[PDB]
Amino acid sequence: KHPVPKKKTSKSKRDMRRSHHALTAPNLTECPQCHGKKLSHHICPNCGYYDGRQVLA
Amino acid sequence: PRAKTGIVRRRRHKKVLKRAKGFWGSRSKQYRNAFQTLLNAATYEYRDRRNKKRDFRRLWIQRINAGARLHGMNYSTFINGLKRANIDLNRKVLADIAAREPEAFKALVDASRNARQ
Amino acid sequence: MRHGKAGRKLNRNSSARVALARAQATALLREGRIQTTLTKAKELRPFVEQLITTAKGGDLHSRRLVAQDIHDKDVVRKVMDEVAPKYAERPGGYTRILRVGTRRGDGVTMALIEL
Amino acid sequence: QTFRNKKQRKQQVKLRKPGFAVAKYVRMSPRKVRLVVDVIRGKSVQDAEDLLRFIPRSASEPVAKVLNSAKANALHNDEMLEDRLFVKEAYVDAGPTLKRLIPRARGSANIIKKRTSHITIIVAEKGNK
RNA sequence: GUAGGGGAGCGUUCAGUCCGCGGAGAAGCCAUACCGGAAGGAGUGGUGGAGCCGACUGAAGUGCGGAUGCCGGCAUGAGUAACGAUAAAAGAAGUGAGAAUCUUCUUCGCCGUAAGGACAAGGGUUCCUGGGGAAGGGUCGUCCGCCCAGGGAAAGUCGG
RNA sequence: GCGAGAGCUAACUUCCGUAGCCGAGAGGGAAACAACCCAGACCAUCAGCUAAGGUCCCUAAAUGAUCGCUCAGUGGUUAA
RNA sequence: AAAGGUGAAAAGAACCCCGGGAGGGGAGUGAAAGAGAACCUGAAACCGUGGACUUACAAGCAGUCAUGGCACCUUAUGCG
RNA sequence: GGUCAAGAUAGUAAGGGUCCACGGUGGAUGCCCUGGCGCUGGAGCCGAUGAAGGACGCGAUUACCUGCGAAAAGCCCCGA
Ligand SMILES: [Ca+2]
Ligand SMILES: [Ca+2]
Ligand SMILES: [Mg+2]
Ligand SMILES: [Mg+2]
Ligand SMILES: [Mg+2]
Ligand SMILES: [Mg+2]
Ligand SMILES: [Mg+2]
Ligand SMILES: [Mg+2]
Ligand SMILES: [Mg+2]
Ligand SMILES: [Mg+2]
Ligand SMILES: [Mg+2]
Ligand SMILES: [Mg+2]
Ligand SMILES: [Mg+2]
Ligand SMILES: [Mg+2]
Ligand SMILES: [Mg+2]
Ligand SMILES: [Mg+2]
Ligand SMILES: [Mg+2]
Ligand SMILES: [Mg+2]
Ligand SMILES: [Mg+2]
Ligand SMILES: [Mg+2]
Ligand SMILES: [Mg+2]
Ligand SMILES: [Mg+2]
Ligand SMILES: [Mg+2]
Ligand SMILES: [Mg+2]
Ligand SMILES: [Mg+2]
Ligand SMILES: [Mg+2]
Ligand SMILES: [Mg+2]
Ligand SMILES: [Mg+2]
Ligand SMILES: [Mg+2]
Ligand SMILES: [Mg+2]
Ligand SMILES: [Mg+2]
Ligand SMILES: [Mg+2]
Ligand SMILES: [Mg+2]
Ligand SMILES: [Mg+2]
Ligand SMILES: [Mg+2]
Ligand SMILES: [Mg+2]
Ligand SMILES: [Mg+2]
Ligand SMILES: [Mg+2]
Ligand SMILES: [Mg+2]
Ligand SMILES: [Mg+2]
Ligand SMILES: [Mg+2]
Ligand SMILES: [Mg+2]
Ligand SMILES: [Mg+2]
Ligand SMILES: [Mg+2]
Ligand SMILES: [Mg+2]
Ligand SMILES: [Mg+2]
Ligand SMILES: [Mg+2]
Ligand SMILES: [Mg+2]
Ligand SMILES: [Mg+2]
Ligand SMILES: [Mg+2]
Ligand SMILES: [Mg+2]
Ligand SMILES: [Mg+2]
Ligand SMILES: [Mg+2]
Ligand SMILES: [Mg+2]
Ligand SMILES: [Mg+2]
Ligand SMILES: [Mg+2]
Ligand SMILES: [Mg+2]
Ligand SMILES: [Mg+2]
Ligand SMILES: [Mg+2]
Ligand SMILES: [Mg+2]
Ligand SMILES: [Mg+2]
Ligand SMILES: [Mg+2]
Ligand SMILES: [Mg+2]
Ligand SMILES: [Mg+2]
Ligand SMILES: [Mg+2]
Ligand SMILES: [Mg+2]
Ligand SMILES: [Mg+2]
Ligand SMILES: [Mg+2]
Ligand SMILES: [Mg+2]
Ligand SMILES: [Mg+2]
Ligand SMILES: [Mg+2]
Ligand SMILES: [Mg+2]
Ligand SMILES: [Mg+2]
Repeated sequence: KHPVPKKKTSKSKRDMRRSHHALTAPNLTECPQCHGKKLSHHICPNCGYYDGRQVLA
Repeated sequence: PRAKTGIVRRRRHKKVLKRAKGFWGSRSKQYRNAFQTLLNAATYEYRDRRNKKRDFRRLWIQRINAGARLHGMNYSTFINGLKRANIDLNRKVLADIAAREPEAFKALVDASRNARQ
Repeated sequence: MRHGKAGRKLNRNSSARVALARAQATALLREGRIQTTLTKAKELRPFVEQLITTAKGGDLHSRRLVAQDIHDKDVVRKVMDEVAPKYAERPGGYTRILRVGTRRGDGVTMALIEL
Repeated sequence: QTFRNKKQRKQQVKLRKPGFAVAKYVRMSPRKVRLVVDVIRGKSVQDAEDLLRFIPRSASEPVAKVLNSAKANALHNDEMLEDRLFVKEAYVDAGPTLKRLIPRARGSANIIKKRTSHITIIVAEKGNK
């Protein structure tokens, strides 16, 4: 019992694990009603529109 | 009087480390693998120098019979026939004569063949 | 595997995923809209939607069926006397979801369920 | 243009840091903050403000407050025009490290590393090109 | 050419004497393609900001890769395992820079010879009020048994 | 390797004698390979000759010359 | 147990800017802030950002020697 | 020149490596002294008149140290 790693990992080999840790940028879009900032199939957080006003802000 | 190690050890270590250029990994950065790699590298440098003499020997020869057989005789029945042509003795890197002037290496082929008759 | 199961464990046992959907249904009808995690809103929809089709019955039987899911007599009267009659034109579209932002403690997308 | 020595130059010229601000000792792990900072890097400075309100990582908050400070210094102190601005450089480095013992099974402790970050951003005009 | 014997030497600190150098910049540090047969030594540049080289002689806590060696720092495992009982939680309202976590309301579930209450040992301000938010809290935190300040503790008859 | 005992005329066995090598011996050969074959490395050379061992291609060098032999892949695994 | 060092002098940073703060950027002081209170120097391991040359049919004690390619030119146009 | 065939050969880097440049971490190295070590030499007992060592207190504001003791960071006399 008790597996434990055998040699230390090289900086090269460990950094090439992390080859897949890249965050995906949000695909943002321009609110047609507010000024800008909006996430798709969601309300515009600033003005509250989702064709007219929804949420209070 | 105390006499601590200071400045001495870093200087030595830095000279070892600087011998490590594009050594891979911790070969270039940790002193202990740098120095250890250098022990084996000593082995290689000396052996190789002696060997490089014998390696260019080989490249020499391998061009010379390629030209020789281009003229219809092998290395063996050629460097024989120059030496049997005695005073003809130019020997050192006939390779280059075969590799650049063929008008000359053809004449040396004719000389060797005349000597073997 | 589950090739045709319908429904959600909500990382909850049998007793709780009902007492959830009952308690959430009581609040939607008591409030018109509520804001909750996007998933609970997706499961909350058809249960509340069926429950108001029960109340579209009018008679005492439908009232007592609604009562066995909704234990606050006031909300019972609201759905029974106010809302369901308002919807009696309405082939079942009684609920929509919008989904708002994404919160900050646990990073969960959240949403509105409304009438 | 060429000075007499170095004591020379320290008097005559003062080093200054156009477009640059830094948050030191931010109490977060550098490799995390690096995930989100990499999302910023080289984007037009508006997008960077735009991307950071929707990236759902906790590090977005400290990273945005640095970016605004960089935008601010480029304008107030360095008198750049802000429709040219973009993030020329951004990069996070280690800070100190708080440590605690945390008891474990059978009696042994471990040391756990609460890591900090020096998050820095450097904006410049896109009048390169 | 191993143990081993022999020879000539390099570098470090301190001491004596000499030759000197230093804010127009010293030691130390950093780069480097020069030099010597080696240990090594110089040139130039960058850094530093107050001491120091060379020669001859003397004395040593004088030369590290190892010792499951010591002290310290930092890595790998890895964004992994875990986040400490399977007694659930939901909505509205509020406060705030900021809220799944703080306050309120209304429900829900859990103990009920207890997971309610009153004492003794033991602890020592943890109590209440007003503030705070570094760290402590296994997340957050506007909250806390955490931090700051101010109050609170009453005996002829209870216990000594 | 040679000469012997012990052993099964076993053993990369053990114990004496004797020479050489390794031990402390780098270099070429034996595919790889302390001991076997050649040979004992003061330093440099993009010069030449040989040793053991080699000269079809990996892989430096005769697909050498003259007589034969084996048609088994013998070569490239023992015997009655 | 670990223990240290702004600057000659506190002149210890008024005021402005982003930020709840923390942190920073300016302006000032000072010879120096390339000394700012996580305050002399600041090596190495370790973490990063940028650049040159490279790498997605490869078998690798990580070198060594040989030759081509591409950069570069401050003991330096070379035996670099 | 355009199709068709045959053949050869470049650039992409998800991420890596060597080098360089620039920083972060961290506290070696140099310099420094407020702190030690030793030898030499002085001096060498204190207490029932309360010792050595403590406890509690004394400040406008006082947690620590220092000094002091309800006359309590001190009171009287003398000399500088
Ligand atoms: Ca993961
Ligand atoms: Ca794993
Ligand atoms: Mg087992
Ligand atoms: Mg070799
Ligand atoms: Mg020859
Ligand atoms: Mg099953
Ligand atoms: Mg779960
Ligand atoms: Mg309402
Ligand atoms: Mg029906
Ligand atoms: Mg039902
Ligand atoms: Mg325990
Ligand atoms: Mg100088
Ligand atoms: Mg040097
Ligand atoms: Mg000075
Ligand atoms: Mg010693
Ligand atoms: Mg040793
Ligand atoms: Mg060691
Ligand atoms: Mg250790
Ligand atoms: Mg557990
Ligand atoms: Mg709640
Ligand atoms: Mg508000
Ligand atoms: Mg916050
Ligand atoms: Mg909870
Ligand atoms: Mg609570
Ligand atoms: Mg209310
Ligand atoms: Mg109780
Ligand atoms: Mg008590
Ligand atoms: Mg008490
Ligand atoms: Mg309380
Ligand atoms: Mg209270
Ligand atoms: Mg309180
Ligand atoms: Mg906090
Ligand atoms: Mg504080
Ligand atoms: Mg916390
Ligand atoms: Mg009474
Ligand atoms: Mg009594
Ligand atoms: Mg026998
Ligand atoms: Mg034997
Ligand atoms: Mg031996
Ligand atoms: Mg020998
Ligand atoms: Mg040999
Ligand atoms: Mg051999
Ligand atoms: Mg061989
Ligand atoms: Mg063999
Ligand atoms: Mg053998
Ligand atoms: Mg050997
Ligand atoms: Mg020959
Ligand atoms: Mg022969
Ligand atoms: Mg050949
Ligand atoms: Mg033949
Ligand atoms: Mg000072
Ligand atoms: Mg700050
Ligand atoms: Mg400030
Ligand atoms: Mg000035
Ligand atoms: Mg600075
Ligand atoms: Mg400094
Ligand atoms: Mg600070
Ligand atoms: Mg000084
Ligand atoms: Mg410093
Ligand atoms: Mg980078
Ligand atoms: Mg790079
Ligand atoms: Mg392939
Ligand atoms: Mg390829
Ligand atoms: Mg492989
Ligand atoms: Mg990439
Ligand atoms: Mg550090
Ligand atoms: Mg010094
Ligand atoms: Mg002293
Ligand atoms: Mg006393
Ligand atoms: Mg007092
Ligand atoms: Mg006291
Ligand atoms: Mg008195
Ligand atoms: Mg007086």
